[PDB]
Amino acid sequence: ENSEKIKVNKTLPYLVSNVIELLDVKCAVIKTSTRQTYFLPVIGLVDAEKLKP
Amino acid sequence: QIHSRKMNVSPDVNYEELARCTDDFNGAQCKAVCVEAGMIALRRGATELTHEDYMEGILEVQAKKKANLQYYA
Amino acid sequence: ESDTGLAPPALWDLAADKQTLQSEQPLQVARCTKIINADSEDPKYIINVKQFAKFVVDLSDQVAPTDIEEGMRVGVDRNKYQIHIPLPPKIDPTVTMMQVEEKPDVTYSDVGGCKEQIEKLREVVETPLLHPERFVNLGIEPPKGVLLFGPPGTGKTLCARAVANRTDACFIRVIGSELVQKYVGEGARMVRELFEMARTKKACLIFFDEIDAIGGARFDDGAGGDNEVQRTMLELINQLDGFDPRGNIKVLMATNRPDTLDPALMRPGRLDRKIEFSLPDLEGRTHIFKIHARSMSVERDIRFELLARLCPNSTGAEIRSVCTEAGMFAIRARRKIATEKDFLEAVNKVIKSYAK
Repeated sequence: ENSEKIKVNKTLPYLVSNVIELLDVKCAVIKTSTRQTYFLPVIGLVDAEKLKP
Repeated sequence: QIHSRKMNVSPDVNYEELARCTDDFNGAQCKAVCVEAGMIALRRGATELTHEDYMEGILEVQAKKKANLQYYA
Repeated sequence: ESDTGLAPPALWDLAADKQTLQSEQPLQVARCTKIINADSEDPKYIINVKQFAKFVVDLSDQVAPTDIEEGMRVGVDRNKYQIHIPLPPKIDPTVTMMQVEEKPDVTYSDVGGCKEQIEKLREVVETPLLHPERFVNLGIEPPKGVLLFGPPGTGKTLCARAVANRTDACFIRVIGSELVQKYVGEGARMVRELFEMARTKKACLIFFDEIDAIGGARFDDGAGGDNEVQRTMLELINQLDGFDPRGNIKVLMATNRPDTLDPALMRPGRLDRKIEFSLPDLEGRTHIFKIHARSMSVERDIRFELLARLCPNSTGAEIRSVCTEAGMFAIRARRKIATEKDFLEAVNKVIKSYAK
């Protein structure tokens, strides 16, 4: 039911960006392709230890 | 001999005469004579090659560089 | 008052009642973008707006994922950004506009003196079209592309026309700057369109004039934001080989600059033979004087050797310029024919002003 629910919320149209950094007090800074900077508490479906700026 | 392998060549071609007459050439220039000597044979319509073709192929490369500087006796 | 696109009601009066309402709510609105790349077995297409962002969207079920390539103006939804029916740039007859197939008004005797390269152009053009026998029996593949290079206006256009009226079948001249377009990926479609619709008919000749513009110039060293000449150049070297399994149609290029030289073109299978043009010794010059005097009113008691002796280094556009200038000397007075001394001033006017 969860893998169903992840699939339904999984839309197709995506947006490219650029990873700036990574923190823990997990936390990652996103700079999009519209020159817009963002920040999250939690990254998402991929881990924190498999990415890089 | 390698570049002439892919074409129809009469087997009466001495490589002593070829190695003797070829001086200061490289692989590009030895190929270039072998292309020209075949096309010279294409002009007269023969299906074979001789030492005469390659001597004409050699002379066609530099196109007979000779200027008599006329100072020198 | 204003106009705002009006007309008297006799043609749009019946159009304006219920057809406008069916072009609003059923008929949607799409946008155009560009296609960067693609993926295999799954679309996942990356699309840029160049003004908004780069989007990763999917095509609709109205089109098949067959003709959607990199660099095509496609229809984009407003909500889901889905790819609607793509749109072509220009339709239809852009090949006939450069393929006139018309008998040109050039005598075969219009190029005299450098007959050696004309016989070379006789062998390369005419013999694999009509005498393909000695090529089979001996075992040399016939060449199918020759680059021309040297001083400008030496007779490049003259010799390329000398083979044009020689067989009189499907002559195609390509302007080198005509393929320099504004849109991203415009000529490479036209190069696909030229190559397919020329391989349908046999005995056809295609000439590339001034390949300094698109035929492998600087491959990509000055255009670092547009990348159009290179993509067209990569496409034409791609479509020339591979998509030519033992063809019949010959492709010739000409350049002024002997620098814009691709070694990938001189790979055997694209371009093999070097034919350049050189300056006339004495007689090829005097022949051109005999060409550009017979059409005008000159004296029948003057010679042309003496004029060519005054011109060591000269091309046919220069020789044509002297005849026009010596033409104007006869018009300066009330002379209805041309005398020798008007030619002598025109030599001294053209040469001894800037050349030497």
